[PDB]
Amino acid sequence: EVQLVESGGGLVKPGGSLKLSCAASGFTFSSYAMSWVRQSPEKRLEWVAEISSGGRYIYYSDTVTGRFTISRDNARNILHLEMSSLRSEDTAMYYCARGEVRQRGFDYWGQGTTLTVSSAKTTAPSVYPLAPVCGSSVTLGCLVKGYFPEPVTLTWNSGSLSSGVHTFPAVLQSDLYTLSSSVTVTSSTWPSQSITCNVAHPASSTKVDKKIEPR
Amino acid sequence: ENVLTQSPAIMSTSPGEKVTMTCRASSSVGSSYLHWYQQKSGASPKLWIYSTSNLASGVPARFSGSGSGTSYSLTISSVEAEDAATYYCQQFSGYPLTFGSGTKLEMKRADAAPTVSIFPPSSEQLTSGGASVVCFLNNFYPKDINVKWKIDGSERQNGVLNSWTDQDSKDSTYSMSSTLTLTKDEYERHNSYTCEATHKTSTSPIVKSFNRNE
Amino acid sequence: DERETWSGKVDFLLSVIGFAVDLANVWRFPYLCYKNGGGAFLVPYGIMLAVGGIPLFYMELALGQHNRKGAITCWGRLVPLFKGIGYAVVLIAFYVGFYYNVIIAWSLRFFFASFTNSLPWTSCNNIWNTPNCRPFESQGFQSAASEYFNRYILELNRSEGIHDLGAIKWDMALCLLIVYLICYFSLWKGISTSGKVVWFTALFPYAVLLILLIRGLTLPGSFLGIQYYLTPNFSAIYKAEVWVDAATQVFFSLGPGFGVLLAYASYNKYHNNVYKDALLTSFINSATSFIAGFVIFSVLGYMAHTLGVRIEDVATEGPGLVFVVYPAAIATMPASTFWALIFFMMLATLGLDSSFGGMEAIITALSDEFPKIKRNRELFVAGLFSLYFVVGLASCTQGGFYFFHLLDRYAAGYSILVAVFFEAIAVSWIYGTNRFSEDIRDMIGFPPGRYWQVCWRFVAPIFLLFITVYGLIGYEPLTYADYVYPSWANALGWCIAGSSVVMIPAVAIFKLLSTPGSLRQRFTILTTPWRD
Ligand SMILES: CCCCCCCCCCO[C@@H]1O[C@H](CO)[C@@H](O[C@H]2O[C@H](CO)[C@@H](O)[C@H](O)[C@H]2O)[C@H](O)[C@H]1O
Ligand SMILES: CC(C)CCC[C@@H](C)[C@H]1CC[C@H]2[C@@H]3CC=C4C[C@@H](O)CC[C@]4(C)[C@H]3CC[C@]12C
Ligand SMILES: CC(C)CCC[C@@H](C)[C@H]1CC[C@H]2[C@@H]3CC=C4C[C@@H](O)CC[C@]4(C)[C@H]3CC[C@]12C
Ligand SMILES: COC(=O)[C@H]1[C@@H](c2ccc(I)cc2)C[C@@H]2CC[C@H]1N2C
Ligand SMILES: [Cl-]
Ligand code: NA
Ligand code: NA
Repeated sequence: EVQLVESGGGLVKPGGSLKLSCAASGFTFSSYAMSWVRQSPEKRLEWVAEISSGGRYIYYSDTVTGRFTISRDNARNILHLEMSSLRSEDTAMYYCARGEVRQRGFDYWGQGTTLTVSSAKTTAPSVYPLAPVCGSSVTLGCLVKGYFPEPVTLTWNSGSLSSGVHTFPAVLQSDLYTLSSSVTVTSSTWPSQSITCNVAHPASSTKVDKKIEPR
Repeated sequence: ENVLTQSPAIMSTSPGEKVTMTCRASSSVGSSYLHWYQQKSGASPKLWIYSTSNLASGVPARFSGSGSGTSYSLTISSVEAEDAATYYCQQFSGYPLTFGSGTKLEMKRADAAPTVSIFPPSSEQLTSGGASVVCFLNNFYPKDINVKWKIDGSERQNGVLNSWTDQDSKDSTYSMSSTLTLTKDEYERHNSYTCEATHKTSTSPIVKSFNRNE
Repeated sequence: DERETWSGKVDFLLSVIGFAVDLANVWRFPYLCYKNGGGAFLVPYGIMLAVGGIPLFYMELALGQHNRKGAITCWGRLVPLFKGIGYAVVLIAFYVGFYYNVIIAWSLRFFFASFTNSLPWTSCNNIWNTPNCRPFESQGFQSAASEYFNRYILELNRSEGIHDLGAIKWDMALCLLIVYLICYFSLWKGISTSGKVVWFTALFPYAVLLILLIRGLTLPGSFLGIQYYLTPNFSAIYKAEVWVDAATQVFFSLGPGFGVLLAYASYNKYHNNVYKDALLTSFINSATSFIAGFVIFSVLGYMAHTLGVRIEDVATEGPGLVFVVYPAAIATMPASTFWALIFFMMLATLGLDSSFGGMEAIITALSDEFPKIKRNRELFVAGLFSLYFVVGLASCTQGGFYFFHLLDRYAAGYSILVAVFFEAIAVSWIYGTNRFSEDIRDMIGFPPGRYWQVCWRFVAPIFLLFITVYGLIGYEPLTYADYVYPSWANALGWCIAGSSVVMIPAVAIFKLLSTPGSLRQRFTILTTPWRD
C-alpha cells in the first residue's frame, strides 16, 4: 500500500556533507507534510525537521539548524534534506516519517537508512573458522573480526539452515568492529556433511565463504 | 525543549500479566497532542496510540492509554509474547518535537543456565601473527551473566569482547559471546586455557577449558 | 513581528458573538419561519448554513489570525492584484455607520421615554393621534403603537419624501451622540477595553431574553403563537423563494464581507484554534435567533388571544416589529414599565456590540496601513465619529427614516455580495485552497476535510451567485409605504453600492499598469503572495 524508502547514506568523514531522500508512493504526496526523524545506536528517537505540504512552513531542531536543510519535490514525489558540517554526533539511522495532523502523530514510517560519520578508515574483515575441540549435538562458529563500518552479512551454508544459529552484535574496539556467530548441529551431521560460514561486506567489496573440521 | 522521561527503562514480564508504563514530561502538554509508538527490534517504529486514548489500526484493543498534563500512561491489559518491543511517546504540543527515553518490554521466562562452548584460535588467524579465543554462552536467562577468563590457573582481565544478543522470540532466552584478544608471541608461552561462566542458576560456576597440547 | 493580542480567549468570542448578533436575529429570523412554513424552514436554513453560510464565516476568520493584519493588508499580503478587496470592504463598513448606528438612538429614545407609570403609546386620544388610529394592529387602520412611532418619535408625517428632510430632531441628536460617546469609549483605547466591554453587550440580551422568554410563555395565548412559529408546512421545501430567504438569512446574518471577522481574528494568537471558534460562534448566533423567535410569538399569540388581533397584522419583520408591535403588547400586561426598560435596554446592547466590529474593522484596517494614525487612535476615531455624528444629523431629521431606509436597501445590499465573491475566488483560486489549507494546518495543527474547500471552491460562488440571480428577478424600485423613491435617489444609491465594488477593478487595473515588465510577468507579481 503505502511505502516510503530512504536512499543514500553511508560512511562520511567529519565535516563532510551529504543528504538522503525518501521516495513516497501510494498516497497524494502534495497533501501531507513530511518530517525527518533519526535514531542513534543508543536507540533513542530524535526529531530533526518537519516540512509542510507546499513546503512554505519549515521547522528545525536546534542541535541541527544551520547544518541541515530540508527539501521537497512534490512533482516527482520526493523528500530529501540537505546535510553539511556533519559531526560524529550526527551518526544515526535516519527515518522518513509522515504525518500532516499533529493531533494524529506519525502515520507511516520508512524502512530507515543508515548514516555513519567517522574519521575512521574503511577496512575489510578477517574471517576465521571456530571449530572444536580436541556429545549429542555440536557447536561451531565463524569469528568475523577487524572490519569497518557495519553493516555486514553473515549467514550459514548459503543461508540454508536458519535454525540453531546465534549471530551476535558487533562491538567497536579501536575504531574496528568485531563479530562472531554460533550455530549448533547434530554430532552426526558434522563432520559427516560439510558446513560453511558466509560473510559479506559491501563497503570493502568483500565476500567470503569457509569450511571447518578438526585440523 | 520539552523533555519526556519514560519509566521504566527495562521491563520484564510474564505472559498474560498486566503491564503499565509511565511517560512524564517537563512541561504541560495538550491532551490530544501526545502519542505512542511501538518499535520491534530490527525494524522501523509503528504508531500505536494517537491522541491519548485512541488506538491505531491493527492495534489490539488490549492496549489502552490515559493521563493528562505532565502525566501519561500506556497500559497493556494482558500480554502475549508478540508484544515484546520498545515503546516511545511523543508530544506535538510544540517545537522542537520530542520523544521519550523509551520503555523496553522483554518477556519473563523460567530460569535456564547457559551451555558453554569454547573454541580455540583458528589455524588461519595464527598465520596472521596473532590469536584470539572465543567463548559461547547460549540459551540462558536472565540476561545478566558474567564470564571470567583464566590461563594456567592465572586470570587477568584485558582485551575481551563480550556480546549479548537481544531476546529470542522463540524460547525467550539470551546468548553471550566473549572473545579474548591476544598476541601470537603470547599464548606460545602458556598452555592451559579456561572460560568460566557464573550464573544465577548455579552458585557453582560453569567451567569449560582447553590445553594447547592435543 | 509583535502585534497586540486579546485580553483573553473569551474577550475574542464575546466580541464576535456580539458583533454577529443584532436585530436581524430578532426581526427577520422569526418572520421567516412563520411565512416560510415553520420548523420546515429550518431544513433549508440548516442546509444553507451548513454548505453556504459557515464556510465563508470560517474563511474570513481564518485569514484574520493567519495574515495577522487588517482587511486591506490581509488582501494586500495575499493577492495584491486584488488588494482592492480590502479597500472596498472597509468603506462599506464606513458607509453603514452613517445609518445603522441610528437604531440604538431610537432604542434609547424609547428607553428614555419608558420612565413612567403610564405608557404613552397605548392611547389613541393623544395630540399626535388621528381619526385613523386604533388601539391595536388592524387591517385598514393605524395602531396607536404605530402612530406613536411615526407622528411623534420620528415625525415622519412631516416629511414629503427624501427631498424634504425637515428639521433636525435634537432629542434624537443627543441620543445619537450618546451612542457615539459610548462607541467611542468602547473603542477609545485598544481591544483592551472593547474586548472587556462586550461582556455586557454580548451577554445582557441573553439575560433579558430569558425574563422575557418566561414572561412571554406565561401569557394566555403563548402556547398558540409557538404553533404559528413552528407549525410545519413542507410544500415550501419545493418553493424557490424559500431557499432564497433562508440562504440570504444564513449569509447576511453571519456577517462576512465587512472585513471585521478578518480584523477581530487578527488579534488572535497564531495557533489559537479558529475552527472550533468558527463553529461555536455560528451556533450561538443561529440559536440566539431561534430563541428570540420563541420570545416574539409567545407575545404575539397573547395579542391574538387576549387582545384579539389578526395574526397577519402583527407578524412582521424589521423595525416596525420591535418599535411598534411588541411594545403594543407589553403596555397591556402588568409591570408594564419594567418590561419596557429591559427590552429597550436589550435592543441597545444588541446594536452596540455589533457596531463596534464595524468601526473596529475600519480602524484596525487602517492602523496596519498608515502608521501615524496608529500612533493615535486617539482622536482618529474622534474625527471619524464626529464625522459620523455630523452626517448622522441627516438621519436625525424628520425625513430620517426615508434616509435610513435608503442606505439600508442600497449601501451594503449588493455591495457586500460581490465583495465577498472575490474573497472566495481570490482565496480558493488565485491564492489556492492548497496553500490556504497548508496555512491552517500550521495554525491549528490539522488541515480542513475535503468538505470545506468544496464549499469555498465550488459551493460558495454557486451559492452567492444564486442569491443575486433571484435578487434581481425580485427587484423593484425603492419604496416605503405609499412613497416611491425618485429615480435620482435610486441612482444615488447605486453610487454607494458602486463606490465599494469599484475599488476592486480600480486597484486591479492601477497596479498591473503600475507594475513594470512584460504584461504576462507583471501579473505573476500580483499573483505571488507577500509571504513568498
Ligand atoms: C441622559 C439624558 C436624558 C435625556 C432624555 C432624552 C431627551 C428627550 C427629550 C424629549 O423628550 C422630552 O421628555 C419626555 C421624554 O423623555 C417627553 O415626553 C414626556 O412628557 C412629560 C415630561 O415632563 C411626561 O409627562 C411624559 O410621560 C413623557 O413622555 C417630553 O414631551 C419631551 O420634552
Ligand atoms: C436551529 C439551531 C438550534 C441549530 C442550527 C443547526 C446548525 C447549527 C447545524 C445544522 C446542520 C449542521 C452541520 C451539519 C454538517 C456539518 C459537517 C461538519 O464537518 C461541519 C459542521 C457542519 C457544517 C454542521 C454545522 C452545524 C449545523 C449547520
Ligand atoms: C435561554 C437563553 C436566554 C440562555 C442564553 C445563555 C447564554 C448566557 C449562553 C449561551 C451561549 C453561552 C456561551 C457559550 C460559549 C462560551 C465560550 C466560553 O469560552 C465562554 C462562555 C461562552 C461565551 C458562553 C457564555 C454564556 C452563553 C452566551
Ligand atoms: C448595518 O448592518 C449591520 O448591522 C451589519 C454589521 C454592522 C457593521 C457595521 C456597523 I457601523 C453596524 C453593523 C453588524 C452585523 C454583521 C453584519 C451586519 N449585521 C448582521
Ligand atoms: Cl439568523
Ligand atoms: Na445576525
Ligand atoms: Na450586536
